[PDB]
Amino acid sequence: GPAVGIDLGTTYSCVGVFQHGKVEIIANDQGNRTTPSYVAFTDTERLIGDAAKNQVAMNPTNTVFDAKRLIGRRFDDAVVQSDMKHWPFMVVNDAGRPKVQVEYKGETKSFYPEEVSSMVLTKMKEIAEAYLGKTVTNAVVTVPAYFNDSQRQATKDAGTIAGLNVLRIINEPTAAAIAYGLDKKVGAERNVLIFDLGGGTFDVSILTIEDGIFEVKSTAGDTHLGGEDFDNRMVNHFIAEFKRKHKKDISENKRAVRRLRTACERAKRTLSSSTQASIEIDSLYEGIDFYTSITRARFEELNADLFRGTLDPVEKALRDAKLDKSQIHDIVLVGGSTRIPKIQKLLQDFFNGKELNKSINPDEAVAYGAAVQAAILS
Amino acid sequence: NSPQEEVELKKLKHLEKSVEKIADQLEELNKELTGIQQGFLPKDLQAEALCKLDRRVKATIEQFMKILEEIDTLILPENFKDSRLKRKGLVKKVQAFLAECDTVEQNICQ
Ligand SMILES: Nc1nccc2ccccc12
Repeated sequence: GPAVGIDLGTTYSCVGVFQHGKVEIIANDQGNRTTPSYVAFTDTERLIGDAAKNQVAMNPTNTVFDAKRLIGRRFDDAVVQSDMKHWPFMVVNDAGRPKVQVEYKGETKSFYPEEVSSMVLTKMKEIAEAYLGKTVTNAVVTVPAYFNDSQRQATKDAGTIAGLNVLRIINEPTAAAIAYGLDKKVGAERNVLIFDLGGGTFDVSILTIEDGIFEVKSTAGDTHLGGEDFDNRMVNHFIAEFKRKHKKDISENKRAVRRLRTACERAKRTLSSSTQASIEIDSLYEGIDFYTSITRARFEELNADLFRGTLDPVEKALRDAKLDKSQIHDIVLVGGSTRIPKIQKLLQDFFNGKELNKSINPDEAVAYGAAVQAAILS
Repeated sequence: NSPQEEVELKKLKHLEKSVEKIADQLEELNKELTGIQQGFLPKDLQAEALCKLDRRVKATIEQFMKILEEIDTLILPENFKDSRLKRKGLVKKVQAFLAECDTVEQNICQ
């Protein structure tokens, strides 16, 4: 078959194929255009993707994720030790290198971060072969622009273990820029800002595109800021609301909190197309039916500091790239969270009314560009 | 009795159908829980036999939770009374099964 483009994301991975003069984003066995970067180990089987995530509440200690936060890193890395606090699975030292420790088929087994990412890449290869009805070997794999030599080689090895002929390792902001054909655009050098808010992380990059050649001028952003923070502020709002309305604290009923969280996650998404969102959760806590609403205006107020805080790395990137905000030729939006109208408004207001590149699905933009590069390299 | 209500009532019939399928698994686990308690297995072996049912009880809990999350997506207006009654009774049934699921958890891996 042909060459494919893979976005190997922290939480969700995405695969694309360029065909009939357009990039097609390949859906998985469960019909999803993004596959969770999850690997579960059980008494009888090893699960990858959606199957692995569907049983995460059943087998937390043996379901691995966030391997991208560990890939090509040392065990004593500041990033490694600080993220270990939040993982239900074990991260162990193996002569300076981190390994993930799990119980698999009754025995204690350890795996390197790239061995886990290779299981995730084998899945994306399979996903592409299941759609195309052809064998897939050639692939373009994306990595963030701040990834070092070790982090890049680890990702390259994850493709090698997965049985892929990695045509190129390219930067995620470069891929997003290729998706909008900012490198085909005529004229002098183009200074492009990439605003990546999605996949549990935030990354602002400044590129230079001169006659097809890309140059990374600066990288900024919060590593642990995403959609989950915007959900929390809605969950807190509702727990406080249920307290005022019924004088009950639902915060200790795990199932009730999960029911509110799932409804909040959906209500957030609705507020990108609608101005109002409605929630109806029967017998939420102690037989009390929770019938409520949340306006776009309210959601924006609850996340006001967080949304504004996305401009700090935009300013820090400009300072480091030695450029004025007026000197930016293009702004690209990537990651599910850029869908929020307030995030788009604040960034457009900052850039004195400049139109953002937002037509291509923000979740799929990096895979789109990777799929173009895979077809270019072939 | 609006036609648009039949769309919502059909969704609830499919959700109710799926609940019966999970309720059948809970009943089989109950037959195995009672099966070990009043069985031929030795005292020490029983503790292991009971705890081996832990993956399935958590699987049954998760499925009932995913059903609730789906019922929680439905927006049933005040006029749709028959749909709000079906949604209340199904949520109450799933929550009574979840209490039975918790009872099984209390009797295993102790
Ligand atoms: N509206 C919105 N905000 C954040 C993430 C999203 C992901 C998918 C659809 C909509 C989303």
